[PDB]
Amino acid sequence: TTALVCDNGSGLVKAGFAGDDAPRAVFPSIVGRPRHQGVMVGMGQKDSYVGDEAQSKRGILTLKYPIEHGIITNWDDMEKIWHHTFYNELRVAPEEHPTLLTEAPLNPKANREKMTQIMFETFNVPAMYVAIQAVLSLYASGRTTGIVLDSGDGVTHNVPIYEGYALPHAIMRLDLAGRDLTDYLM
Amino acid sequence: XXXXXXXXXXXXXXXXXXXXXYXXXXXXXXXXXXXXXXXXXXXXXXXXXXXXX
Ligand SMILES: Nc1ncnc2c1ncn2[C@@H]1O[C@H](COP(=O)(O)OP(=O)(O)O)[C@@H](O)[C@H]1O
Repeated sequence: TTALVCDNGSGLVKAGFAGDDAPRAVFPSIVGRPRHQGVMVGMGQKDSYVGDEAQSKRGILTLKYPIEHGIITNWDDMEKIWHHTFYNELRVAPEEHPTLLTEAPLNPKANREKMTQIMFETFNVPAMYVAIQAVLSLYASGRTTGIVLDSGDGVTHNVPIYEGYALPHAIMRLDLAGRDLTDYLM
Repeated sequence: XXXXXXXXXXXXXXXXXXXXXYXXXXXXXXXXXXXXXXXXXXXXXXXXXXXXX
């Protein structure tokens, strides 16, 4: 068999097997729901919408945003997102691969514990891991030492990494990411 | 010399022709007892609110 990785670095969400050059496709992690009485009786009512489907559908939908400050706000919504992503894009079953999780560093245990709890229970999945952004950033950039700045959709980072080790005291973590900037924009 | 069919029919007709009386009687009287419900349209409001904040 084969091994599969979810990116849950915030913004559009990235998922792909080991060894593909780039993830198959990517989704905002918008979540949105209806705003108005449903008045085409012909329409099937679906009460929650996600992804480019929503990105099209947006106007009467209204958004919820399931990650604040890199902290994922509402678990069951995530579960909706996650399920959708597997089945609709990936055509994948939880047994199929080990799965790898992508985490803001230095943030509350709860995200660890519930994430794992859900994904081992709700999905049933051979192997699990959660990994800190900077490590990946080095591996891709291929210099065993370094310091990384990556200010995504979500909380904004400084980590020096020396070759082969962490300096967790060294590390700085900031909620300055582009979303809040954008809301300043208005 | 009289009060007659002719005059009574005149009155009848005028009655029929007077729109103001009959329309006012129906619409204005019926306008007052207009409304009682916990609207489902407002159910939408409440649900949205739930989703809102
Ligand atoms: N073309 C672009 N130019 C500049 N910024 C962008 C562009 N596309 C997306 N972004 C921003 O980059 C971020 C995308 O999320 P991401 O960087 O993956 O966050 P995270 O680090 O949490 O994964 C968002 O802040 C988004 O607004």
